[PDB]
Amino acid sequence: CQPTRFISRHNIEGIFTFVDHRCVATVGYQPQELLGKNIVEFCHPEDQQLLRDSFQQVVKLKGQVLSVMFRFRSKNQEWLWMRTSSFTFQNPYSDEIEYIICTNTNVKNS
Amino acid sequence: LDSKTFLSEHSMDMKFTYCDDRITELIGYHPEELLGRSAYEFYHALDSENMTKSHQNLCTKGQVVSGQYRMLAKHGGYVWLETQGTVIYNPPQCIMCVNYVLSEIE
Ligand SMILES: CS(=O)(=O)c1ccc(Oc2cc(F)cc(C#N)c2)c2c1[C@H](O)C(F)(F)C2
Repeated sequence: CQPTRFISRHNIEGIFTFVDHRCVATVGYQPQELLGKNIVEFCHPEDQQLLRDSFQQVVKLKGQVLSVMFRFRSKNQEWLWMRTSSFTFQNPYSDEIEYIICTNTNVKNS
Repeated sequence: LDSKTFLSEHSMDMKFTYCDDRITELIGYHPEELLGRSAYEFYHALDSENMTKSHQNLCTKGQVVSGQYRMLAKHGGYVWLETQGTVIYNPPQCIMCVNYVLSEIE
């Protein structure tokens, strides 16, 4: 069985700037319920800081993968465990600000 | 009543741009640590869809009473509050919130 997972892109603050529509079946929100909001707003109070420090670190790691586990509030208001694997991308023909590519998977905490 | 009422100001995306110091002796937060952050970071999960609805009412009507919601206190537990929100437009520039603390802590 394939895990449910969706792709998103964020700015360095954490704001969703792109959402893969596989999110409907993963967390039950439509893409536009995600777009423009920070990922920290769907996150469990106990895990918000770790997620903030994750986004801060992802940019210092030379575009290598950073993984984080946190509880994400589905459109049902249920806490789902997510593993978000993230990395920076920065097109080297330019000097535009790097952004963050995330893969977001519903995993088991056990 | 009065010593349980504080003002906050928000951008149209719900981030704090200002908060009365009074929020310290009631909920624990320092105002400075509040700015740049979505109010959304702070609602209890069970009030979240309701606040979203009030926010929609607030943007469409221009003034709303939130009805009852819980805010994650600074040092654990949740405080109940009721807020009156008012959009200040100029000639939407910001949201003024009058925030009344219903309960003590948890
Ligand atoms: C929905 S409402 O009543 O206008 C409202 C209430 C609290 C609101 O923010 C606040 C202010 C506060 F002191 C504590 C909390 C919490 N938790 C949220 C907001 C609103 C508006 O959405 C807003 F954008 F201005 C932000």
